[PDB]
Amino acid sequence: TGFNLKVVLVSFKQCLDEKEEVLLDPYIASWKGLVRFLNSLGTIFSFISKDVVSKLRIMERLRGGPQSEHYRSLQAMVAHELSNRLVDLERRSHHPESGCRTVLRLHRALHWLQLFLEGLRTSPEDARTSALCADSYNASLAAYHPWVVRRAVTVAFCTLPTREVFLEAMNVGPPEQAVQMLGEALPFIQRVYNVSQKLYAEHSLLDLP
Ligand SMILES: CCCCCCCCCCCCC/C=C/[C@@H](O)[C@H](COP(=O)(O)O)NC(C)=O
Repeated sequence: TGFNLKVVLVSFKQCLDEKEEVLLDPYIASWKGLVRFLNSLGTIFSFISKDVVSKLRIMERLRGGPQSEHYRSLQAMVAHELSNRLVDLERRSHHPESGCRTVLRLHRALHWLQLFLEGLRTSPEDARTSALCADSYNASLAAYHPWVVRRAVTVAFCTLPTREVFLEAMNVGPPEQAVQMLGEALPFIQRVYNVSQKLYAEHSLLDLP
């Protein structure tokens, strides 16, 4: 029953080393956990997250390929792809699937997840899970999606259960306990997101095609 979300959220701890580099292996591992979380929410969430599975595979290929060492961290990846002109900076052509542009999309998606869970964490007892999901989507990831894609994604929101059931489905006790867990574990995702955001901002990569 439900999903062991705490393990996945806490795994984001492993994504940052002492130098605050975002390590790609744990990043991919944590994201695979998030995909299993999404799968547990139902077929529509599996459907809309196919994009994320595809991008994780792209990153696994790069990390297993000849230049694997250069994808050890997002920092190493950026240095390697920029200096070797392996990133399409203006229009997608010769490197439509660079690690840089690919991780960018994973990162934007991560923001939705963290905003959704944080809204959930602080929600009143009467809040609807569907509204928390839509609101966090439209605040965040929707900005990068064409209106028609937003409509397709939105189909998913009404399939979510009540707040109580959704919280209990995290397998850590009643809603107030699940709330405690999110308070503990969310900071791990937020730190990874912030470090990643600043890295991309620093190199003017936030709008890669
Ligand atoms: C339960 C509430 C929170 C859910 C978190 C959802 C995370 C999964 C990601 C949702 C993906 C949306 C559909 C993909 C759209 C793509 O066109 C887009 C752009 O990638 P592309 O330029 O087409 O390769 N990718 C993203 C992640 O925005």
